[PDB]
Amino acid sequence: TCPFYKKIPGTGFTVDAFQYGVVEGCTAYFLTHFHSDHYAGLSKHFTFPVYCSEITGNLLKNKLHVQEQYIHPLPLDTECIVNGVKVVLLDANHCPGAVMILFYLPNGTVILHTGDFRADPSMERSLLADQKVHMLYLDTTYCSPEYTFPSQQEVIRFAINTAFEAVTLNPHALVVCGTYSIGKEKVFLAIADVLGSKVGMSQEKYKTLQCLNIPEINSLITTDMCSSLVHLLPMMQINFKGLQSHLKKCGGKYNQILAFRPTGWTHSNKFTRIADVIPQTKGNISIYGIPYSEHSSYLEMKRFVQWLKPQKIIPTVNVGTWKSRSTMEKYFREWKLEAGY
Ligand code: NI
Repeated sequence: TCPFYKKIPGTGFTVDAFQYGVVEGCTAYFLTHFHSDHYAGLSKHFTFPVYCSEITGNLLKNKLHVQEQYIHPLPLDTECIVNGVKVVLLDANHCPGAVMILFYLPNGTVILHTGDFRADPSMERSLLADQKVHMLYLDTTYCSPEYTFPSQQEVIRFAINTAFEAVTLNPHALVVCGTYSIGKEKVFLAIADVLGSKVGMSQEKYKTLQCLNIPEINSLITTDMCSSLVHLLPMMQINFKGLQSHLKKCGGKYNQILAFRPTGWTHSNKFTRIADVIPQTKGNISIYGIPYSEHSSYLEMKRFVQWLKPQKIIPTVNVGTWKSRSTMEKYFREWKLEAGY
């Protein structure tokens, strides 16, 4: 059964609700982004209307085989009528194709569903500037002050400089980057660009990247591993055993691996600066964990919410424990008392 925080009152609509079967009263199923916890349940046998971005639509059609007649892509930043209700999709600054959804209810209420997002000051100049929001359905993944991490630009600066130094010292080093979902493509794309290489990967991952509308993509990626000195591998293979095994396959072309594991936050964030990050090393293999986040930090979240001044907040992450729910409610009340709404 579909939980309450996935239903939009006063409409026939659900958000990210595909794992509950036929939801009673649902006339349109919205999908915020192509991450498996959110699409869980979709397939070629789905026969209800799915509303989403163009990019999410490409992924539904090619990767999950959902039939074309049930895929409804909408442009961003554009007022659209869906089953007699005005909606707008906004860029969520998460993975490719990820949106927030603004719903203008027939009774006058306005609702924002963030999906998964990384809040940014640039959102204060979207179509959100123009009117009041009564209800906010909020991505609370990192809603606690301990969750600090650097900007995505600082993280990429660290990775490019680390890779370029290593391969310039040793032209026979291979760089490897882990992946297990869409998102974080700038990590491997930026490193390959500095090195003058395409990114090599499996046929399955190439297919996924080809759905993403990235400019000039044919110039940046390839299935021919031998021509490439940046390889992508599944995240599970980013360990000493998996990487040893990979270097054997390369036919003595390389004699060293430098590997990157993009994570979210880890408790080494509570003490160390990005500058000061060090790898795990065994022999000719070094592995860097880098904190490249596609979710808001606590401070970015707090800034957004204090600017939006919603009348009510419904968290969509960390909702399963009483301690989590209580902690989140406390911070929402501090923020409201501090800013005066
Ligand atoms: Ni996500």
